[PDB]
Amino acid sequence: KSCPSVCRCDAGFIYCNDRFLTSIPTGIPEDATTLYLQNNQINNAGIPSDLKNLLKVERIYLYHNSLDEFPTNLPKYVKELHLQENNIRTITYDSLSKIPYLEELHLDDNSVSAVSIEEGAFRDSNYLRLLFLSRNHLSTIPWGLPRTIEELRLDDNRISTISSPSLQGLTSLKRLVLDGNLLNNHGLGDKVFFNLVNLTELSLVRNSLTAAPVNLPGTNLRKLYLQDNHINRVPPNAFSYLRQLYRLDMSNNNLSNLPQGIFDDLDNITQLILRNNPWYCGCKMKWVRDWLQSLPVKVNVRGLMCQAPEKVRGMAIKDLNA
Amino acid sequence: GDPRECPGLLKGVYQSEHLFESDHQSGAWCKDPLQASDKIYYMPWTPYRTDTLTEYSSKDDFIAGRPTTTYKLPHRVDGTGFVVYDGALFFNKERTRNIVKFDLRTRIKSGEAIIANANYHDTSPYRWGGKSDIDLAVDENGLWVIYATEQNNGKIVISQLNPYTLRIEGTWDTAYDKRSASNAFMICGILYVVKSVYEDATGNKIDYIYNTDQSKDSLVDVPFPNSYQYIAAVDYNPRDNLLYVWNNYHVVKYSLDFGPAAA
Ligand SMILES: *[C@@H]1O[C@H](CO)[C@@H](O)[C@H](O)[C@H]1NC(C)=O
Ligand SMILES: *[C@@H]1O[C@H](CO)[C@@H](O)[C@H](O)[C@H]1NC(C)=O
Ligand code: NA
Ligand code: NA
Ligand code: NA
Repeated sequence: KSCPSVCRCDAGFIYCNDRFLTSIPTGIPEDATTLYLQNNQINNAGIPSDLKNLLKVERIYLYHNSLDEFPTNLPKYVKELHLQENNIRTITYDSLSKIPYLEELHLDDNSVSAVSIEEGAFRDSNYLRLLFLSRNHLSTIPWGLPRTIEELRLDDNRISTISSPSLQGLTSLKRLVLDGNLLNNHGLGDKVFFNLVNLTELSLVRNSLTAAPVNLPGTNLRKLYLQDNHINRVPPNAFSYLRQLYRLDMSNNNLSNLPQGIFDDLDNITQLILRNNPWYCGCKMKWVRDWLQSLPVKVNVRGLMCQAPEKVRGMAIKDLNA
Repeated sequence: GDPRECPGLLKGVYQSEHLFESDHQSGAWCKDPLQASDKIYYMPWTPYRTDTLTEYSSKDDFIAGRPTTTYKLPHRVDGTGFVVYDGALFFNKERTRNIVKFDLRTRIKSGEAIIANANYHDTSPYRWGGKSDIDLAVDENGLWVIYATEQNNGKIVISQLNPYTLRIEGTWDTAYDKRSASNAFMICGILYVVKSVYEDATGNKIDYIYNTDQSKDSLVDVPFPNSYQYIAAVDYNPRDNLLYVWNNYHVVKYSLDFGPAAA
């Protein structure tokens, strides 16, 4: 059991964190399982070639370091790579291929863009399930994302358009987060989400959505987050075929009408959250009262109250006569 | 019932109440000892996604799954270490060594503080992981934080925290390797450290105490209940002298037996 004189080693956990390191010290034992290298000044030239031979390392924590390209010379069997808060710009096939067993990649707070990711970079990442790209320089969703991805976070980027090929064939994806990007209804491509058979959660919070998107996948969708947009209307087919949808949330949106029957396909809608919406209460909303009176006991609905006209502003919709 | 009067030195721990089985293996729950009403606060642990605090107005509502409100937090949370104290939530902000204070009446972050040199984000968690590196605790003496540093070779460090300025008021290094502990809690300024079996060290007991009044520590052996073999949270409440425990999806409370106090 050797240990770098600068580090602390305990039963496979290698603590080299917060130690003003510009390179990884010599002397990490070959039974190392977890490398704590966070809160250092390590750059790519600081990662020695010998590191690749630490065959038992499954997790590397390299967040808050000085990497400006995807790290190379990594232990071959590493499964979890935490790279948040580096200056990483570019991802290449050579770097990704060298760690074929990677399951979890956290790249939050880096400078990755679509053009920076080499074409086919992920072709050999046949085990990658979790990819976090929050707070990067993405303008679009990269093409060629591994077909095995289950969770994809692209929040707080500058995404403007989504191409159907980019999400095409991501049949295992169940969680997609697109919060805080520059997406318009115009930006969403036709049927971009349609073929996400396994998708369970779709989050579009804090985008610039004006109308609820359409052609959402129903086979598996259970949660859809549209809160904190400016959605004035619900197209008649916005919730068509969403037979598994469990929670739907359009709080904090400019909803004044709900056309009759938009929830007709919501067979499983357990929690429906419609608070913080400017509900106009007139002829067109009479159905709501009845639909809420006939609403099943298990279903929990909240947030439906009149704001216009002035006379009945603030009065619960499910109670008004006319 | 007096949350500022020391009940003594802990001598025994007993299962008291089994409330229900959560849908999440790990999490924490508690009451606010400086709050007159019987509110319950609930935060299941969901990796990479823990960002809400749920509030129930009664035990019946809690068991029925009927929240009074849910608080959307301004940042994600690491681990199961949160507390609620005089109407504020305190929690470890995800992938930081910082405590955030979030006022519940106004739903606004009212403070943040750095816990100097604390390891964080699955570096010195309790034994089950879950980014449980930093654990808050309330007792008769006030607000505490339980963590580890590399200066103390990964062993538990205790700091007393000012609940309004968020400045460390005192710091003590213990002799106990934090990752070896299942959990820990404070009573009367004494740290009690739990060792227990996990489903996947054959003893379930409090095997170590550190007394911050004296800066003195010792080995002990107080049997500690562990029916489900996955302790994710242990929170002491100085108002009712109970432990609020989350064990392998089970939300339960443990009663305590005390003997004459230490210095
Ligand atoms: C989609 O999810 C189901 C869940 O039952 C899983 O069995 C299936 O493998 C997933 N799709 C693919 C292509 O793996
Ligand atoms: C949910 O939808 C399924 C069809 O996919 C249906 O069989 C079921 O009855 C629905 N849930 C409820 C509670 O009715
Ligand atoms: Na007391
Ligand atoms: Na706690
Ligand atoms: Na605790």
